[PDB]
Amino acid sequence: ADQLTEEQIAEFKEAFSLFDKDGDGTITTKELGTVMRSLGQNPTEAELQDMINEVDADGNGTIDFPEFLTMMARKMKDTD
Amino acid sequence: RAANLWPSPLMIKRSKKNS
Ligand SMILES: [Ca+2]
Ligand SMILES: [Ca+2]
Repeated sequence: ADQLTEEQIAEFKEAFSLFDKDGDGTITTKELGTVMRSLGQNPTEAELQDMINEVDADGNGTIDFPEFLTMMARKMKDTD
Repeated sequence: RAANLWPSPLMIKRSKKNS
């Protein structure tokens, strides 16, 4: 079977390699804003707060591997 | 939504992975 895949999963691990620079392997307000900051201007703290609150359903503002595995997989049927 | 604004930076990551 397709036991040894490592096709798409290789790109998930890349997130904790290109997105985070602290060596934590988690997505917080810091990594969420740093990319936008050098992509299309950084929003206000309030806007950033709401953004991480709109993703972190656990209530800590941090996404680990187990969370990321579901976050970057449960795509909606509608595209923005 | 964050679930879209998250995929966006990831798309940038994909671009970096290519570049
Ligand atoms: Ca970090
Ligand atoms: Ca979380």
